[PDB]
Amino acid sequence: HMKTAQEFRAGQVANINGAPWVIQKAEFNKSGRNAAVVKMKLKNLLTGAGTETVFKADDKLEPIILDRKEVTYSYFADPLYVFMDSEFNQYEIEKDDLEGVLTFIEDGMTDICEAVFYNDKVISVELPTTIVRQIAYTEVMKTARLNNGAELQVSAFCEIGDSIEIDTRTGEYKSRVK
Amino acid sequence: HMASWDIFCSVVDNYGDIGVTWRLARQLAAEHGQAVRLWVDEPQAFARICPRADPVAHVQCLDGVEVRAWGRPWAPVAAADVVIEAFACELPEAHRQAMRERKRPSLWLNLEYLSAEEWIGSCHALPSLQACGLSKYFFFPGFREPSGGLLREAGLLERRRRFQASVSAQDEFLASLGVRRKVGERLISLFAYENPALPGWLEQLRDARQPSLLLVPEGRVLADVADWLRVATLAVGDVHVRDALRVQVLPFMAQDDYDRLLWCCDLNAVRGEDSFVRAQWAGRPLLWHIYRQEEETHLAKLEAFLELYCAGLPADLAENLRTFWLAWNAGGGLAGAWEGLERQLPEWRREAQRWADEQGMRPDLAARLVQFYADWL
Ligand SMILES: Cc1cn([C@H]2C[C@H](O)[C@@H](COP(=O)(O)OP(=O)(O)O)O2)c(=O)[nH]c1=O
Repeated sequence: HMKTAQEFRAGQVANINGAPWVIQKAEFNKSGRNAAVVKMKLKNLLTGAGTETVFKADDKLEPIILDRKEVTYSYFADPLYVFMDSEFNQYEIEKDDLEGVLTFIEDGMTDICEAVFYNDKVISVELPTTIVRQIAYTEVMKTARLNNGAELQVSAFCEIGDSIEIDTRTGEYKSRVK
Repeated sequence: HMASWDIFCSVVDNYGDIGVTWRLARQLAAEHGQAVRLWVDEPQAFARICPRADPVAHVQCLDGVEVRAWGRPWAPVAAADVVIEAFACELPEAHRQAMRERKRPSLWLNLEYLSAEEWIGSCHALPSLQACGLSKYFFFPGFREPSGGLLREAGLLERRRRFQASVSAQDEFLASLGVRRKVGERLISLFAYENPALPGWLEQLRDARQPSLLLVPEGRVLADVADWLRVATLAVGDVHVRDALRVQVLPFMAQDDYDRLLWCCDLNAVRGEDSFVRAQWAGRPLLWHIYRQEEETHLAKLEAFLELYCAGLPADLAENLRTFWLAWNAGGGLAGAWEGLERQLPEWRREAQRWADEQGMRPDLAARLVQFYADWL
């Protein structure tokens, strides 16, 4: 039950020497030749301590699969983000625990997210594997921008105001509506 | 205190893997009194940059360094106080277990590749949390802070200034290589990979107004020079004249003699990472053939150094520099760029000296490794 360090994403948890660490931020960097480096911002899930670690892209870590519960986004308080489940329970999440959602977060977001729990305590929120975003600006593929300002490569057939699908595990274009 | 250091060097290709680790190993023994074991899996490559080395010996002592062949299969031995896997190579599994069976487990360091990109600063000196509890950190060389600095021997720039200010010292060294510069000749060294832009540049040196002496160490670029010279074979000691261009083939020399070669020339064409830095210590204009990577990853690394290196340059000199290096690493098209650089060679030289002297004020990488280990105890 081991995973490659470059396969981890924000919001996931790894078991490192008996300590459960939540990954608040994962960044990929290409070093020399074919080598690569993954920098991680971690937070201990029992003592709360935070640390930064670095791995080879091929290094193997033991993930920890956690409970989940469907949740949706409501508004942005300061400086916390509030999420609500199907039973109108509020979940206030810090900005450091939402680096996976912040890339495609939008006002009035209709996506059905999943809150990651560690012993009945929410630690992060994950977007669905596929999301539907509208293109706010654009000129095989070309550069476009979404309503929240993010930049990603989309199909050249797309235009202003079209609907596209995004794969949140990669943050890349998937398809578009006719 | 005298601590033992294991340095594992995997020669993937070329010579920069063993060049950097040998330079580091030699410096930890000489000016820090450390015990060093240099493990290299391609002893033939080490013998190329160290002529005194025996390429067939399993172990030999050179300049206070214990150089061992990295054999396959690996023979288990005791681990040193510090274990360095250079360039993110993979340690032997049995050696990682020897690192744990000690009163104080070995300090584990990954000496990463050299890059001028900003991301290496946030990763330098960060821990690499191991599932076994071994204390591992990544060590990034760098041109700016924060980083691990650059490899620089004690008194290197002082010896380079005394050498360049002595006409007799420069002529005596060149005479040891069988080289005599003609009056008014411009000296250029050529160390690169297979470069399609080379013949176009040689044509400009051939048709130029000032004569040039191109000193080419034996290597991969010789086939391109021979094709341009239109000769079948180029051997060490050959001298060919093409109008204002003189081409002489030099032998692959010891690492310290390669320094003195770079110190003699007005323009050093270098490559990789070690000779790239060595040309910077020379305080002379530089031409960099960066190691090509997939998906044009090296272009970001080339631009990152250029943006940092061209900070003190005037705008027109910085533009000619970026255009030439880009053409030097991505197909010909450096005609007008070379004409612009050739006109401003004195000014470029003065800025190359300032860049070396400012870099020379930063503590060297070997000293940062010792301070890192001392503060880690
Ligand atoms: C040309 C030459 C290089 N060298 C050394 C300098 C450098 O340490 C090494 C080249 O390493 P480097 O500059 O990193 O480039 P690459 O990895 O592509 O080979 O070879 C010599 O020792 N003698 C020489 O004559």
